[PDB]
Amino acid sequence: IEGEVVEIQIDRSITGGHKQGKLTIKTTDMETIYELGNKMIDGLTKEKVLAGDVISIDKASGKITKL
Amino acid sequence: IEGEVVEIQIDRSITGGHKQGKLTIKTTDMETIYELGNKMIDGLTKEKVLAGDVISIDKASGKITKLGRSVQCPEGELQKRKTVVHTVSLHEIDVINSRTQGFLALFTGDTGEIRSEVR
Amino acid sequence: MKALVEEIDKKTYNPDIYFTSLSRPVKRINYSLADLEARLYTRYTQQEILQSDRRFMELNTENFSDLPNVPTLLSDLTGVPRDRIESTTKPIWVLKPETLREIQLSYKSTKLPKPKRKNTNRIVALKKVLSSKRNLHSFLDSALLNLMDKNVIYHNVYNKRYFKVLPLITTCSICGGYDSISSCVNCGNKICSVSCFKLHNETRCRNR
Amino acid sequence: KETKEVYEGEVTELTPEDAENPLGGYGKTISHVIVGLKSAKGTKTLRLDPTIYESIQREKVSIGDVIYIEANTGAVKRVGRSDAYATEFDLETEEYVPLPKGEVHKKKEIVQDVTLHDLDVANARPQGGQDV
Amino acid sequence: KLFKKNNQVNRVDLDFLNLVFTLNDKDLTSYHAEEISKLTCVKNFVEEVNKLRETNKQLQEEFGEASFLNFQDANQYFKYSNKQKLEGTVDMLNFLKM
Amino acid sequence: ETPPIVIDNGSYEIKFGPSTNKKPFRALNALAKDKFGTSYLSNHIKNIKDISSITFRRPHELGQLTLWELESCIWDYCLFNPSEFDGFDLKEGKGHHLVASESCMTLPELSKHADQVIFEEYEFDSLFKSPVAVFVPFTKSYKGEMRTISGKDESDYHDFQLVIDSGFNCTWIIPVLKGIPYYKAVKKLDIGGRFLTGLLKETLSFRHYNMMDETILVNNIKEQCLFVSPVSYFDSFKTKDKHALEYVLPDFQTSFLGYVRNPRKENVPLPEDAQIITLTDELFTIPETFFHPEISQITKPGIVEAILESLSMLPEIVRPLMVGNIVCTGGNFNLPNFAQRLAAELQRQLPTDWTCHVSVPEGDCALFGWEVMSQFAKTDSYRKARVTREEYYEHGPDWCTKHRFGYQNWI
Ligand SMILES: Nc1ncnc2c1ncn2[C@@H]1O[C@H](COP(=O)(O)OP(=O)(O)O)[C@@H](O)[C@H]1O
Ligand code: BEF
Ligand SMILES: [Mg+2]
Ligand SMILES: [Zn+2]
Ligand SMILES: [Zn+2]
Repeated sequence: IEGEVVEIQIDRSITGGHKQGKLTIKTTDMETIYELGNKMIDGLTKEKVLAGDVISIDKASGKITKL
Repeated sequence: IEGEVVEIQIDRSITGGHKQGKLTIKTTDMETIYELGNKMIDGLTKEKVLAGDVISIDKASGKITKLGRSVQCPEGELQKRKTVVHTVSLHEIDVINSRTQGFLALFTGDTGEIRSEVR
Repeated sequence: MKALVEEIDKKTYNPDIYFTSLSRPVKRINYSLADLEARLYTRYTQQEILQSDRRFMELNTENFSDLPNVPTLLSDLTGVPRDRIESTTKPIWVLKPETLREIQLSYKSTKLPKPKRKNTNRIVALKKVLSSKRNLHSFLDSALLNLMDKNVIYHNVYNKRYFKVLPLITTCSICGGYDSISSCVNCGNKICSVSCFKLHNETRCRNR
Repeated sequence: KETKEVYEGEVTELTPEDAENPLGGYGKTISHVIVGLKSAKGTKTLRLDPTIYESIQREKVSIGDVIYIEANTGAVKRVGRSDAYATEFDLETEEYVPLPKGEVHKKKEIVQDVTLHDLDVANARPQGGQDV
Repeated sequence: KLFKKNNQVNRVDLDFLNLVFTLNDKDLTSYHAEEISKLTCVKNFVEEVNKLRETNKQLQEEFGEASFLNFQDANQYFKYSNKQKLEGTVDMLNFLKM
Repeated sequence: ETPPIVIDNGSYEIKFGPSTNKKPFRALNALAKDKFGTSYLSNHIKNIKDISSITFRRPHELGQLTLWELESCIWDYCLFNPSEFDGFDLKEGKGHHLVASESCMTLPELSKHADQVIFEEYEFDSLFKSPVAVFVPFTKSYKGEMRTISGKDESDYHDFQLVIDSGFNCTWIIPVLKGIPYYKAVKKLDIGGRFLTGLLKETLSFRHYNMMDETILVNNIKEQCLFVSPVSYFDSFKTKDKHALEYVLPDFQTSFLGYVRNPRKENVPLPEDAQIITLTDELFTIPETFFHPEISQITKPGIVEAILESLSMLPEIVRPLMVGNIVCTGGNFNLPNFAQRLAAELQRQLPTDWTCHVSVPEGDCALFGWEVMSQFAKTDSYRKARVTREEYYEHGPDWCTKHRFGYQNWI
């Protein structure tokens, strides 16, 4: 799953501790919104992404790769 | 510079100054005080130095050399002009430039077929 | 070489401070009561500023005769009390009617005047201006000049922000050498060579 | 033949800029760092991303040191302290370097000729990596 | 130290040109490399260069004969501004090319 | 009188002459009396015999002139001595027109005194007085020999012109726009001929016996064998042994004034019993106070700080334009390589996009300024600028110095 990310929001203050944040991924033809779990947040904290970047996520192992 | 050292004072950091250090080196002809700008303070604190012993300070290299205790006598001006001449063979130069630490191979003998482009 | 184990006393040793030390041997004592009471009761400070400007104004003078009159003018310009700065800071007429007639005879060699006089108030003001004999100080403390005008003329033309941009330069106090700089033990003056140190000791080492 | 551009000169000032918006994606980081460079022909200011700032911080450079910035690889090396501060202290371990020529930023190319055997040796014996 | 005489005049990094590829396998995969080669951001710098050079040529044909001239720009609030704008846009186009 | 007279009131020297004349007539502004009490006129000072102990008295104080009678006497001597100055002769000056140069920050009291004196005592028909800075933008009206120095490189009048001067009294930094100086951004420096002369006297007294009682000899030494550092203080210090000069003090029995002996040349092989003083460090140390005041143990900012402050006070729109047109005037700039070093130092602190340009006249700068105001008088704008006597009579004496020739009007 490869696509530029629009923006990432995490509720670090409303609940705190992987409050199931959401991020939007945009392609030239399509764009959707995904729900992210605790392990997603933990993995995304490493290799921090500040949106506006093209990344590819692995469907099987959930590996974060910054293109 | 070199000579008998009679006074060394070193202070910790304050908002007024990061590091203030004064030392007094006395020779047969001279005795004055220099100002230590942090780095030489760290160098002098690296090894224990006691007043009254003959030491030599190389300003360019920033290293400390102790010539003994006052056994010897001073001679004159602290700072003097001199040149140091080194005799080195071509093989030693090749070995030094052939490795990360080549000068050790000068003694261990593990140079191991220095490359021709190096020569 | 380096000693791996060193004896250390807890209350004595402190990494913050490192200190080492070694006809009749007697230290120097200042016997000036004024200096002693000054010490007891008390980017450069105002004292250094005052000393520097006093030295600058003394050097700016062209004649020895005007030297004692300089501090009064300096105090008037700076606004500090005159006698106070004169006492606290240690340093380091023009017209005569007979001289007037002498200069008359001096340039009487060639002159082409056209004398003509009428009794008017403007002529009275002209005579008053021509025969003035008023020092610049007399004009300075005169109430004719507005305080704002004086502030603009004196305290406004001087720059205020850029105190210093170029790097500081320190040289030998005697010969101007820079490669070897060594502060004097007593008076703290920077010295370079043997001859310079010897010349400083007896002449310029006032605090010695 | 390859073309490289280099920013060099004495460090006048450096200033980290921290954005006030957490944005959720990070805890604390500097948005950019502004550094001014001075040389004989003139002075210039620069805006650097956090990577170059981390590199120069690792280089342990304060105000008054002549540095060397490579635009291609982001390489940062400290040439030394400018000779203008030679008289700052009576003695100093650090050597002093004269202020560089050129305004701040220079463009140049290198026509170094290298045989293929050196390429093979470099490929077989890499020099990179900070690993033990 | 004596042997570390300046070499940047006649040296090449040799890693910027991708001649040390032997260590690329430690962190890069084949498909990501192929995608990153396919997804080059080229033809965008060309568009920006064209969009800047349009105004550059407009300003040129307008006043560039005497804009960059030192004598004309010595005492002129408008000609000097035009010259400095031309220098600035030239610098941006060169930086974009680099 | 169609051709006006050109007068330059200077603290050290007075430059006067008709607009038709190409060069001004040099005349000092001071009265010298020997120890015995014999006083000599300014122009006769060079004709005296003894230069050992001289007391100098001049109307010009550090700020302005306060003793007007002495100035009037000097002006009468300089204006009504046709034998003293060849060709020149002033009978009455009723119909003559006068253009005068005064201090840019003269006190209003002394300004009105000057106006009254010149208008009534001399009976001048028309007058236009202004600081020397105002006349400089008019150099574009004529073609002359002008040298230019680039820091980056290794009507008729012009609106944009930054004028910097270093006179005997002090040093001023004046930004001028549209021919009207920007008095708010004007910066001054206390460095002047007096400071340099006194510093040379003190340095020589430290390195030799005491000559602070002697001022003419020290002034001649400074004007003869003083130069600024070509590159930096350290470079001059390292080669100071090569750059060594020896001055032979004059002997009252033989020579009134001494001469400089250079060891390199052999064209002066005659021995002389009189002693010779060698000068190595003082040749460039004294001029270095302009850039590094710390050498002279003073806390003054310096020339570059003053220039930066003046530029900062100016609006940002015209800041780059000012440094593109910089001209140097004054007798202190006659020292060699001063202009190029100044340009390099100022360009070093300037941003890269801004280019430093410095223009410097050849020869003495005082004569250049005199010719400058002469050319301004020749200009048609002077006719509209000059003020008639009848208008001054109609108005109050303070109105002229508060409206036309007063800096407060332009504040
Ligand atoms: N040949 C020379 N070399 C060096 N300095 C000189 C020379 N001639 C004059 N000067 C200096 O220039 C100054 C003259 O300043 P000047 O322009 O007369 O000021 P003002 O016009 O206010 O009287 C003197 O102080 C003198 O020291
Ligand atoms: F007032 Be000065 F000496 F030009
Ligand atoms: Mg003057
Ligand atoms: Zn010395
Ligand atoms: Zn001392």
